[PDB]
Amino acid sequence: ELTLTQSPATLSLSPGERATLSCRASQSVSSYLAWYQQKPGQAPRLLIYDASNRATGIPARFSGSGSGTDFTLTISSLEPEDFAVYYCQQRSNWITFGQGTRLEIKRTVAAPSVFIFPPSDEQLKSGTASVVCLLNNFYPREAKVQWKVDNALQSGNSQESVTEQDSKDSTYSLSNTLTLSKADYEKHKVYACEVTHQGLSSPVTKSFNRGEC
Amino acid sequence: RQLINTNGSWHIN
Amino acid sequence: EVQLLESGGGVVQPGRSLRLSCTASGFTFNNYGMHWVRQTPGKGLEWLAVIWFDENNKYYADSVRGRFTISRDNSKNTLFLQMNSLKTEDTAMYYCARDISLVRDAFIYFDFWGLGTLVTVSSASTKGPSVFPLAPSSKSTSGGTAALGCLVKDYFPEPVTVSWNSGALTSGVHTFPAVLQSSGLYSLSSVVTVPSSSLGTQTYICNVNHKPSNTKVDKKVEPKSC
Ligand SMILES: [K+]
Ligand code: NA
Repeated sequence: ELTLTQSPATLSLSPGERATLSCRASQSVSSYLAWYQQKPGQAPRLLIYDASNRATGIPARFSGSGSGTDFTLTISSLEPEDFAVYYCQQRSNWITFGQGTRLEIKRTVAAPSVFIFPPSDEQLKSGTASVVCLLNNFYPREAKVQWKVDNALQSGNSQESVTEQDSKDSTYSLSNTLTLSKADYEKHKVYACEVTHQGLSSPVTKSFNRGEC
Repeated sequence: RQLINTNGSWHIN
Repeated sequence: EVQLLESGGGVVQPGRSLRLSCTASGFTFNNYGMHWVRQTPGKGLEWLAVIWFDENNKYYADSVRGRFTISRDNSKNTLFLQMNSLKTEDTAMYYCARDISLVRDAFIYFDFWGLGTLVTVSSASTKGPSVFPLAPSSKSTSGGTAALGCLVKDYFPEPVTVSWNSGALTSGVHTFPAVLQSSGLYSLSSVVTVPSSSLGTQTYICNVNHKPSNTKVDKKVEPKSC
C-alpha cells in the first residue's frame, strides 16, 4: 500500500509568479512519478512523467524534479489558465494518486456578509426544517460556521457547500444548511449561526427565534 | 509486446 | 487531433451491471495501451484497469478485480469497461485514458484523458424538487445589501438549473453545488444579493428547471416583516 501526500494543500498566487508544489511518497518510488493538471470541469492533462520529463507539447515553465520519496513541480510565469488542481501519480507499485494541490488567485482579505434564513412556513408544513446560513463574497476561502441551538454547539446535522472562486472578484461564497425534523425544530427556541473568518476580528453571529425571523 | 505486473511492479517484455 | 469520446452518463441501480465505452479517433488506437480511472471529490482519483496492445493482456486494481472487466475492439477503435454488481460507492466520474505507450521509452502514465462519464449508482426514484423561499428582511440587510434565495430540496437525479427573473438577473447570483442527503435525494440553494432599497419595489422570481424529471417551477420570493 503506497501513499502519496501533496503539499501545500492550497497555494494563493498571482499570474506571473512561480508556484512550487511537493509530493512525498510513503516509501521509495524511484523516479516513477508523474504530475497532472486538472482545470475545473475538465479532463486531467499530463505535465511531467518519470519525475522530470515533459510530456509532448508541455512548456518548460513546468519543471519536475526529485526521486525516491521526495518530488517537486515548479510552475514558472503562472497563467490565468494555471489556477487549477495539480495531482501527482506513482507507478512504482500499482498506480496511486496524491490528493491534489489547489492553486487559487490571491487577493485582499474580504470578510463575508452573513445572512441567516429560518425555514419557510411552507417547508414546515411539509414536515422538515432547513435553516440556511449564507456567507457571501469572502476571501480567503477558509471560513467556519458553527450552529448553536439554544446556545448549545451542534454537530452532525448540517451540510456545507462552497462556490468555485468567482471570476469577477476572486471571492467565494458558502452555504451551510442545518436540517432538522419539524418536531425537533419545534422543540428548540434560539437558532444561531456563528461565523469565523480572517477578515473578522471576532466571530459574527446571526440568529432568530423559532416561529419568528 | 506484453505488459507484465509482478506483485505491483510493472515491466514490459 | 487525438480524441477520446466517452458514452453519456446516467443512473443505475445497485446490484446491476453497466458497460461504459470510449471510442478513439485521430491516432492509431491499436498502438496504445488504455486505462479506466475514476474520480470522486471525497476519495480523489482511483486507477481501475489497464489493457495493453494485445486484447487479452489486462490488469485491475485490487478494489475492482473480479467485478469489473476491461476490453477492447480494435476494429471499432473502442475501449469498454464492464461493471458488475455495482454498489453506491461506485458512484463517480469515469475517465478513459490513453497510456503514453512506450513513446520515449515511458509507460504507465496517462498522456490523454477523455472528458469523463458520470455514473450514479442509486436506488432512488426520479423526483422533482420542492422549492422553498429564502426570504429577505430589512432586519437582515448588511451594509445596504439584502440577500434572498430559493432552497431546491429533495430531487433526483442531478442536475437542476436555477435562474432568476428568467435570466434577467445574473449579477450577484450564486447557485451552490448540490449535496447528497442521507435520504439519497439532492438539495441545493441559489441566492442573490440585491440593494436593500429594491426589496419592496423589485419582483424576484426563482426559476427552477429539473430536466431529468422534465419539471418546472417559478417561485416569487418576497420580504418578511421581522
Ligand atoms: K489483475
Ligand atoms: Na446518488
